[PDB]
Amino acid sequence: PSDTLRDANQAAQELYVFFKESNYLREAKIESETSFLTVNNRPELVVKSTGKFT
Amino acid sequence: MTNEQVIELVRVLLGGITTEEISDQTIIFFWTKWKLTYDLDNRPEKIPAALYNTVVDCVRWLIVQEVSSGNSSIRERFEKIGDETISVKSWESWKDFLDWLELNPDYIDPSLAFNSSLVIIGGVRKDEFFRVKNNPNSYNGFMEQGVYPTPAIPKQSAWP
Amino acid sequence: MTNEQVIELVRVLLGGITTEEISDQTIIFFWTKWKLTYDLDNRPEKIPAALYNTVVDCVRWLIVQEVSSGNSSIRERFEKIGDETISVKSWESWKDFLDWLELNPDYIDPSLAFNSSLVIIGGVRKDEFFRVKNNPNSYNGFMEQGVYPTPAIPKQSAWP
Amino acid sequence: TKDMGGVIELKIPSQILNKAAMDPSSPEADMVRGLMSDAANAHSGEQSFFMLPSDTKDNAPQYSMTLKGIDGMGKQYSTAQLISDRKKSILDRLGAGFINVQTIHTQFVQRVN
Amino acid sequence: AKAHVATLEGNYSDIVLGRVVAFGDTGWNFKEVDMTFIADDADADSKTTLFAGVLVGEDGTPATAAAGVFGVLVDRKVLPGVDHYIGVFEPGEKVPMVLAVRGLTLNQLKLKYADGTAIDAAGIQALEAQGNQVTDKIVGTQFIGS
Amino acid sequence: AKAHVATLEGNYSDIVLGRVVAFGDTGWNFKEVDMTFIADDADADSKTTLFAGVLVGEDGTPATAAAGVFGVLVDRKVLPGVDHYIGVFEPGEKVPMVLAVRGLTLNQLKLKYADGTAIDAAGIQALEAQGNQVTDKIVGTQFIGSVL
Repeated sequence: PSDTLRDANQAAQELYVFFKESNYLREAKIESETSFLTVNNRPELVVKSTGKFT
Repeated sequence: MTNEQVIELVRVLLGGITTEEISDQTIIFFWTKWKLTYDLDNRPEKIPAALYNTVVDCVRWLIVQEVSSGNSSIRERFEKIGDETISVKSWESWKDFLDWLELNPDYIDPSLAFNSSLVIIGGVRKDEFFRVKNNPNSYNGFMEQGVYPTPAIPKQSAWP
Repeated sequence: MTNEQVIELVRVLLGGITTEEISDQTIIFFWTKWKLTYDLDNRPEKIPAALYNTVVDCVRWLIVQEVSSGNSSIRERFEKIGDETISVKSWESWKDFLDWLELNPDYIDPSLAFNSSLVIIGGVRKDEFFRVKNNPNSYNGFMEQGVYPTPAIPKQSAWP
Repeated sequence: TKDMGGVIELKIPSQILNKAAMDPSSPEADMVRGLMSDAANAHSGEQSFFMLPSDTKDNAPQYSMTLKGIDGMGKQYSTAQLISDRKKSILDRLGAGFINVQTIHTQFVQRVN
Repeated sequence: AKAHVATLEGNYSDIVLGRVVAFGDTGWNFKEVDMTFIADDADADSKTTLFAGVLVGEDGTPATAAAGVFGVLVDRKVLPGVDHYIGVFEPGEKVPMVLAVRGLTLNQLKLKYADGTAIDAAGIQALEAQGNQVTDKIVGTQFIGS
Repeated sequence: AKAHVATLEGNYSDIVLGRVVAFGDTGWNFKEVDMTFIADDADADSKTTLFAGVLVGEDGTPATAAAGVFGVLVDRKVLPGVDHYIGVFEPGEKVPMVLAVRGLTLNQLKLKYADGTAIDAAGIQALEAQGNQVTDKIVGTQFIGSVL
C-alpha cells in the first residue's frame, strides 16, 4: 500500500498518482508513489555464463 | 546537605535530644543509608524525602533501644539503703509519637507534597483517558473474542 | 557479605545488643543456614533476603531465650537481707517487636520490593491473558464435553 | 448520562496514598499507578476477578470493594409521558395530531385553500 | 513455570501531537539522517538502544546535553512494537533514519537524551528555536488508579 | 540484510511405527516418571538436552548403558516443532514424562543413549524383552539430487 492514510493496511495497487490544486487558484502539485519487490523464488535454475575472449 | 548539619537539624527536631540517648554515629548510619539509595549528590530534589526517612528511622532505633534493656519491662522501683526511700513508676511514649509523626510530615519539611492525591475518579480527564487507551498492554471490554477469534473485533486498544 | 560484617550489622540494627544477650556463635548459625539454602556466593541477588531472614530468626531465638528460664514466668521480686529492700514487678516486649518488624522490612534493607502486589485483577493484561491461555494444562469453560465427547468442542486451551 | 448505578468504588488506607504522593520512586507509587489504569479497564470478561487484602483495624475493614446503588428510591415523574402530552398539544393546533397513534386533517387543509 | 509476556507502550502519534501540513510537499517537516542501528561492539543479537523519542545531533550521533540537540527520532523501525529487526543488521552497520525538526508539536514528557534523562529547559529552548511547540499540557499521565 | 527463516521438519510417528491397542485401558503401553527437564547446574534458559527417542531407565534418568534401559521417551513436550518450552522450568526441576514400554513397533535407527550414541545389541535385547519389536529398516527418502 501507499503511505497515505486512505489505504493504510487496506490493499495494494501498481501505481498511485495524485493531482492537487490549492483551491486558491494559485498553485498545484503532482504526486506519485510505488512500493514493490522483485523476487526470484528459485535461485537454482539461473546459471551464470562468463566468457574468455581472444 | 553536609554530614554535620544533619545531626544539628535532627536534634532540634527531636526536642534537643542528648548525645547519650542517640549517638551521632547512628544518625550518620541512617543518613548514609538513604544517601546511596537516593543519590542525593546526583539529584537534589530528594533532600526533603531523605530527611524525612532519616528522622523516622532514628525514632525506630530509639524504640528498639528501650527494648533489649530493662527499661521496657519494668513498671515499679523501690530503693532503701537506710532512711532514704525512692519509688517511681519511654517505650510507650515513643510509640504514639512515631504514629503521630507519620501523619504530620509537614513538621519536618513543608515541601513534601503530602496529602494531595487521596481521591481518584477515572474517565474525567483527557490526559488519563488517553494514557490508558494508548497503552499497548491494555485489555478492555471491546476485545471479547468469544468461542474463536473473528476479524470483526479489535486486537488493540488504541483507535486506528 | 563476610562472616564479620553480619554480627556488626545485626547488633546495630538490634539497638546495640550485647554479647551475653546474644552470642556471636548463634548469629553465625542462623547466617550459615540461609547461606546454604540461598547459595549467596552463586547468586548475590539474595543478599537482602538472606539478611532479613537472619535478623528475624535471631529475634525468635531471643524470645525463646526468655522461655526455658525463670525470667518469663515471674512478675514480682522482693529482696530483704536487713535494711536493703528491692522490689520490681522482656519476653512480652520482644513479642510485638517481632510482629512490628515483619511489617516494616525496609528497616533492614529498602531494596526488598515489599508491598508491591497487594491487588490483582485478572484479564486486564495481554501478558497474563496469553500465559493462562497457552498453558497446556489449563482447563477452561470451552471444554464442556457433557454426556460423551464430540469433535465440536476443543481439547486444548490455546487457539490454533 | 448521570445515572452512575453500579459504579466501582475502592477503599485504600491513606498511608499508601500519602506515601505515593511524596515518594514517586517508592513501591507504593508503582502500585497506585497500576490501580489507576487497572481500575479504568475493569470490564466483565473471561478473566475478571478481584483480590484484596483482608486486614482489619476497627469495626470497618482496611480494604474493600463494593458496587454503588441508589440508597432509597429513584425518580418518580416518568418524564416520558410528559413529552407525549406536549407533542399532542402542539400537533393539535395544526390538525396533524393523528401521527401520534373525511378527517380533521383534510378539513383543516380546506381552510387554507 | 514462565508465562511468556509481551508488552508495548506509546505510539507514533503521542510524541508528535500535531504537524503543520505544508501543502506544497510532505517532507518539509522532516530530515533524513544516517545512523548506526546495532551497537558497534555487541553481537548481531542485541535490540539497539534507539527508542523513539531520543534526541540526536546534526550528524546523527545521539545527544547527551542541550548543546547537541537537532531533532527527534521518529523512524518507523524503532516504534514500540516494531521488533522483527534483530539479526537483519551486522554490528557497525549504518542505516538511514528520519528526524522531525520544523513546524511540529512535541510532547515534553517523552523527549529524552540517549542515556535516559528527561529533556531540560536548555534542550527545550534549543528545540523551540527550530519552531517546535514544546508543550506540557498533557492529559493521561496517571493510569487507572494505582 | 539477513532473512530470518526456519524449517519445521520432523515427525512423531518415526519413533513409534505401530502399537498393540488394548480394547480396555488404552494406556497399557506407557508409563509416567519424573525426569529432569532443564539441566541441573545450567542457566535459567538452558533448553533441555532431552530428545525424543532417548532410552530411559525405570528410575527416570536417561539411559547410559544397555543394562540401564527400560523404555523410550516419546513425550509430547519434546517432539520436533513443538519444543517451545524454553525457560518455562527452573534448572534441575522435575517433570512427569511419558515412556513407551511394551507393545510397540519401534524404529531402531532413532534409539540413542543419553549422549546420542546409537543402541547396541544388548540394548536391543533388553528393550525387546518387554515385548517390543525393534525394526531395522525404514525406507527413508531422497528429496532432490538433480539425478535421483
